[PDB]
Amino acid sequence: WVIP
Amino acid sequence: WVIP
Amino acid sequence: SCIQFTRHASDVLLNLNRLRSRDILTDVVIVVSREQFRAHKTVLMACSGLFYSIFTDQLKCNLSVINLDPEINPEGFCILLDFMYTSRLNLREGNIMAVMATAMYLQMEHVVDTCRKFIKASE
Amino acid sequence: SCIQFTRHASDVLLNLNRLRSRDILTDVVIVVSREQFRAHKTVLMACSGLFYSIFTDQLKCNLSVINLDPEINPEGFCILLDFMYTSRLNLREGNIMAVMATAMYLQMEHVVDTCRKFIKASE
Ligand SMILES: CSc1ncc(Cl)c(Nc2ccc3c(c2)CC(=O)N3)n1
Ligand SMILES: CSc1ncc(Cl)c(Nc2ccc3c(c2)CC(=O)N3)n1
Ligand SMILES: [Cl-]
Ligand SMILES: [Cl-]
Ligand SMILES: [Cl-]
Ligand SMILES: [Cl-]
Repeated sequence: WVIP
Repeated sequence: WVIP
Repeated sequence: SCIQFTRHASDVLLNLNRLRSRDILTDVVIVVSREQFRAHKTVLMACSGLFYSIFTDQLKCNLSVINLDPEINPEGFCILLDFMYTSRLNLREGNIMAVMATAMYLQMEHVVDTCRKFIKASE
Repeated sequence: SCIQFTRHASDVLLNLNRLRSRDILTDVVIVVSREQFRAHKTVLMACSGLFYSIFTDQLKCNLSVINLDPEINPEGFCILLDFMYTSRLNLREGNIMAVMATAMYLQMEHVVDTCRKFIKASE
């Protein structure tokens, strides 16, 4: 999971 | 396009 | 010896979401405590272990309406349906418990994992 | 303020290809010079400008069989159908002309672009  |  | 187009899967998902937003070729209604959500069976199956099991059943595969367990929260389902079609999860302090419970019921393992991690950080 | 799962779109496409391989919830047959290819209308639309136009038509959206132009090569179509469900294109010296012509007819702009580039390098 990432900060888009 | 890439070489997978 | 194949070549691969990096953005292809993302572009496919973006177009599937465009079809959902315009209600094009949707083939099922998911009922959650009287709230109704239109979607594509194939996308639901591709994202959820529960929908995969439901639509591979020789009788349920033909149903146009699926009613979820009454304990399922419509907002938690909505957030997860949005994630299915976009890869984006609107995870917030006020919804994390409902999102995790819905993801556990829908069998969306990666969502359950990030919810467990975000809850553990707050304790 | 959403979080994003990087592999989600790829995982969705992988599951859609698993459904295709097991012939689960396929809803159309594409006929190419008597060769037949089963697929999901939504995936075909998501990948091709031609299928997008066909299945948004109020009459053609309901067809279970679509016949392609007799000039379309079945191997070129097969390679492109594989690309639609995997992001992988089996582009070879012996098939590049048939793949490019099929991609132009199907309106798959990124495939047409890489075919033009690979042909230009050989001249
Ligand atoms: C297992 S083979 C397979 N073949 C096709 C499909 Cl459409 C499918 N979907 C599916 C099954 C289980 C789970 C998910 C999707 C998400 C998750 O967390 N668990 N699985
Ligand atoms: C244009 S809005 C839109 N909305 C939903 C879908 Cl399913 C869709 N598909 C589509 C249209 C045109 C093209 C492709 C897919 C691939 C390509 O090269 N051209 N388009
Ligand atoms: Cl029904
Ligand atoms: Cl997930
Ligand atoms: Cl028909
Ligand atoms: Cl393309």
